[PDB]
Amino acid sequence: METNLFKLSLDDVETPKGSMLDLKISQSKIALPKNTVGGTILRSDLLANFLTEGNFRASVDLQRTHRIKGMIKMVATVGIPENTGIALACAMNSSIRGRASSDIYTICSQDCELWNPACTKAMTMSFNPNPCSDAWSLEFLKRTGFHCDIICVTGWTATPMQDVQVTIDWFISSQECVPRTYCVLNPQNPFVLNRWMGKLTFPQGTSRSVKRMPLSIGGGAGAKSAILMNMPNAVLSMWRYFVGDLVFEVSKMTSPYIKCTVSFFIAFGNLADDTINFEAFPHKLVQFGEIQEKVVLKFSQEEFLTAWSTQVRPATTLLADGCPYLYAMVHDSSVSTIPGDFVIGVKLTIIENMCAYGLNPGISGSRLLG
Amino acid sequence: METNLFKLSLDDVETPKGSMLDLKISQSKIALPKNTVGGTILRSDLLANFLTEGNFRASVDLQRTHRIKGMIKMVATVGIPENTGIALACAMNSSIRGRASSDIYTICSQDCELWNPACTKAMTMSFNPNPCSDAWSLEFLKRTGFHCDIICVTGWTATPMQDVQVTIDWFISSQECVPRTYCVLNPQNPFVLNRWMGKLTFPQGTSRSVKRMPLSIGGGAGAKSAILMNMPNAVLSMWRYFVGDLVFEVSKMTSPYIKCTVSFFIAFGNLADDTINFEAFPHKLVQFGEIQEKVVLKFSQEEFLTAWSTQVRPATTLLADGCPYLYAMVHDSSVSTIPGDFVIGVKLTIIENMCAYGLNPGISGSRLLG
Amino acid sequence: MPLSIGGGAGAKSAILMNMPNAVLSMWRYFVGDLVFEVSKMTSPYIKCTVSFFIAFGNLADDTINFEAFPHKLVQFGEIQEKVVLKFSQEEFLTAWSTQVRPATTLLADGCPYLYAMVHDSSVSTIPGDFVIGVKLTIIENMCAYGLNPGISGSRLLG
Amino acid sequence: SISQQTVWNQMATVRTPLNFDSSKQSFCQFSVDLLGGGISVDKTGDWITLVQNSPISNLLRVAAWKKGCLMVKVVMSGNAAVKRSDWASLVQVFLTNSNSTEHFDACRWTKSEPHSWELIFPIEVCGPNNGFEMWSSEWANQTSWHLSFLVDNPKQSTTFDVLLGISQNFEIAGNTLMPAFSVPQ
Amino acid sequence: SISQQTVWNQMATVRTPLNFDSSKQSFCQFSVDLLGGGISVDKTGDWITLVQNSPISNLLRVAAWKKGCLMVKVVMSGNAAVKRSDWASLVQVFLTNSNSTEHFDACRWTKSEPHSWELIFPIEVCGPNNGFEMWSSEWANQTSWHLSFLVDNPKQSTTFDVLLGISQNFEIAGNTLMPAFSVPQ
RNA sequence: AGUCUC
RNA sequence: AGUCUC
Repeated sequence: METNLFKLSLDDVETPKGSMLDLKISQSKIALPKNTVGGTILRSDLLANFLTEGNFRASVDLQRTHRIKGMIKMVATVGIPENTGIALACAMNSSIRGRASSDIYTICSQDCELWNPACTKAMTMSFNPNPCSDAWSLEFLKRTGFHCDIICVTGWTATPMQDVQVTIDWFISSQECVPRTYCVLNPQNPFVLNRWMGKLTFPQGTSRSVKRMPLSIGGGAGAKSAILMNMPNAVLSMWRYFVGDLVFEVSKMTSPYIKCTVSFFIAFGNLADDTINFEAFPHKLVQFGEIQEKVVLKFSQEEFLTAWSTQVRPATTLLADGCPYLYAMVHDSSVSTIPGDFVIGVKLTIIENMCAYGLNPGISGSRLLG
Repeated sequence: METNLFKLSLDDVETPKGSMLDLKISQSKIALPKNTVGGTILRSDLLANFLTEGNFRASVDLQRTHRIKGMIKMVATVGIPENTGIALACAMNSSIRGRASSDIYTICSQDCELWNPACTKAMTMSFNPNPCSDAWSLEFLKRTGFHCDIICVTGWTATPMQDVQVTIDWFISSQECVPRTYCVLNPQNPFVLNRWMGKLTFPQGTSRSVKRMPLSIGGGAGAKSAILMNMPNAVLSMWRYFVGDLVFEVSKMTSPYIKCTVSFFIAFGNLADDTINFEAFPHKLVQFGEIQEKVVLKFSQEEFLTAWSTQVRPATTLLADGCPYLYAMVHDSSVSTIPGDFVIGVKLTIIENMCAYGLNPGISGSRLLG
Repeated sequence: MPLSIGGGAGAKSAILMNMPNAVLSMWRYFVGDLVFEVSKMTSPYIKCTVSFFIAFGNLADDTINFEAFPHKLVQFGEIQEKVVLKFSQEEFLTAWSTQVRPATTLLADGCPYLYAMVHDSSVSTIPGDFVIGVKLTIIENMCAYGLNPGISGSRLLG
Repeated sequence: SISQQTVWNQMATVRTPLNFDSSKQSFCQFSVDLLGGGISVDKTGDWITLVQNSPISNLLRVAAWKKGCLMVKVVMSGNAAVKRSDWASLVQVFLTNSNSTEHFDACRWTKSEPHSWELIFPIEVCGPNNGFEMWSSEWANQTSWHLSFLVDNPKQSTTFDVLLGISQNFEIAGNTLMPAFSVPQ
Repeated sequence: SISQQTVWNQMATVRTPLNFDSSKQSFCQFSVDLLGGGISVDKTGDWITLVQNSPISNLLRVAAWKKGCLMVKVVMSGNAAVKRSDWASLVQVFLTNSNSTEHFDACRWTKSEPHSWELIFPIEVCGPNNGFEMWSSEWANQTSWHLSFLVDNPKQSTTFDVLLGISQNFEIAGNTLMPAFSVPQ
């Protein structure tokens, strides 16, 4: 008749498991005012605080399990009509110190997603909060300072009738965590850089609007008498010269109603904007479909004869810069029936088959991004 | 890039599943004062209210799942030394109306467990809250009035130093629910009766203390100008005559320190207490080990020549009663070094190979139990 | 009971020390399957169900769902006096400090603790507290990182 | 495997307070937090400290989890005007994983060479995560590596430069959000 | 195999007596018992000695049987007020397995650098048990390792810090019951 | 790479 | 029967 308490399975150390409904841990509702402008921080908080809103099916498991092996998965949701647009970014970083920067450049190197609700009305992202290993836990998230920033990279192209709200559902994923570490003097292939190259704006009209993005990407991003910096960009700055197959991810951060054909190519800083045969160089023409917002450009390393400086003195002129540039210009014209510039964001995602030479003593400061 | 919300597994209708830790839904702490007396109600409430204390791993599943197929399992816990004792009962009933009775007789017919913490320090019980089917739910429990009574059947044999507390852990079991219905004019075999026969007390000394329990168990249990009644006893009362293999469950509701050898046998009401050869009838001698508290007696139907009345006129005398009785008397003596009577509780559990004749018009009232 | 067991046991303006504990104090961080041996040091007549689990220092005593963490319930038979608890290293996400500054508060302690509490009640018919002794016997599949410069002093044991 | 000979990175430059008043006390103290990137000083006068935004200096401040070896070089450039025969100064160097006074020292040195001297030694980062350590995290009560100096007669032993060299096995993971690093001049 | 670069443990700090009277005698002496954990001093004045309760210091005092190598580092931090040209002090260091005057020296050094100097050397424990040795046990007339100093002009060569580093092969066995170690401040 | 989509 | 125990 007596139950043997010891035989009871009360000390089950297993990780959470089940359907998405069963693994839902929290839900956050981020406010998006109709007058939001871009650069605006929608919400910047400890990740532990986002994962702790609401008592869903796996909420007490999240709080009472010492090791979780599944990744954290979030499903963001919000739709807006095609005659408007806005670019939101949801970024994850291991820690934070002081009044850290919230610039898209500083925040997007670890695990970050940038989307345009006019094109993507439901967005999913999964990540490992502990890059050194294959498991995490809520205590670890709290005492470690794991951070989450949801910012608006580009404001509304046309303001909505009323205020908007983005809803984020948080889940423990079925996919296991996998580490991502950087051996400084021994980069892997591909080298995950995730460096923001700038926000390019092409105003409506027949103008060429030549854009020049330097590939001497070491030393961080320039700021007013300061430099912004993220970890992967910091490691690339340790090397003196580099080369590789560069992969860029181009995003349409403006309404589907503003059309424009952009032309990308590699060339040197000293060419005049009106160089007639820019398009005699190997180039690629980009046009976005109504609902398409992301395009991936890949520049083979045969567009580069030699490795170039990782860092160049910030005051160096377009005429004296001996390192290649990624050019972007309007092929035809930027046209629309509603007001607004055509705006795209460029992010250097990974460098494949990279090759680096020497160690860098360092140069003080760095040029401002777009 | 766009996630398809429809493909997400957010509408999983499956029943809760997992380890005991994962299926824990609540925890109740019942207070047991050192001066408790027996007949005392420790806690009488809606089951839904017991299952809703505390936010454990399956607590929000309990509240957000429309059909649960596992039984409800509870693990009660509390230990007391051998030189004391108390008998607790935890009873479950489908519903309640008004200021219902809390007598051990009225409450123990559905799913009820009676234990003595001096013998059993951890007790488990599993049950189906919905006897008509194989699933239940929290809403069903609330709107249906499913009830739970935790009473003290016998007070402390020796009072503890301080107040006590019984802790009950509630879980959703892995065992599936199974129905238990009664077809009134077509009993199953065995017939589950669960009728309390009385609480027998044998005071210390060399006295025989003959106890007579009538087997004409129809019509409920007597009360002051009233009758107590439970469903299974109510169905047996529909029949006029009956017979069967009777199975009794005898519990030691007093401290392990009060020893006594009880003798059980079947005989008629008219025998004098001092009948020398009571033990010339087929009988069984019961003695409990220190830590033993339950014994099961089974009286074959060959101890009965004929079926007997299901109900007898309450005022009928021992001399005029023509139906058999279950006798219980002291074989040797009730002895101890601490004060207190030796007390046992008898419960007619099931009737096997029963055989009933005719329908009963009914007799008004009924005799008082022990 | 803090698991940052390096540095000996505290005493009045002093530390007590034994050899094996002294060697574990040489390392900076550690983890492992911990094995505890629990002894009933009081009369068989004082009954009590104790509940053991791993959690952090900052939880309030009245946290209702302490038992939503993986735990183990201990009850002793009359004549039983020893029980062995084994905490798998999957109750630990990471290695923790071998030694923590003695004045560190429950709120600021980032290392795990071995909790023990009454599941039901401590009852008896004779006077006396229910008393148990806990001894960390062996550490299996241990894993240690770095060398420890040392921290002065240490917290008092129970 | 990227590598190049003799290329360290500048990390900090601490200049002793010009208005140090010998009469109040004879020594002064400052401490450099090697992994967190900060410099701490006395209230003994107006210190002139500086953390260079070199590649290694920027990397350490922004790398959330660290692991592996780093090489440290300290160069003391003193007061050339003091005649060698009048040199009466010495500096005590300490390596501790914390600024708390309750942590013992991992290592200790005392340098007193006239006019100038240098000190080179390696340090290694070992943490609880997976051998990885997060700067002073409360998590497993993690720590850092601090290089503290007690300068006796700050008017002779006046300047200190700290350079760092990264090793082939240094490995990091994760990013720490930091405010903009201020560029001088 | 646990290991980390540049992490020693503090073992002792001996400060020369402030009231040393040059006129009585010119030098003073103290001795550190490396394996037993004690410090011995002169009656030459009021010495300020201290044995830190660091991990290695606690281990050695409590490990009954020892075997293997240990690394020793001595750092002398002197009187910075003396001009380098007036330095007139030297200290003789001796390694003996016993304090008895009848035991010859295992090694000997003499350091006289102005203001400060350091000395690093390994010692190894070899015993009769199974290569294991018990501190000064009468058993096979076992012994220890003592580091003795003869400080000439205690007012210049004033302070001594002794640090110890444990090696990969250091191995111990058994426990020695010791009274509580006193925590300072 | 990862994430995502399919 | 069930529940429980094993």
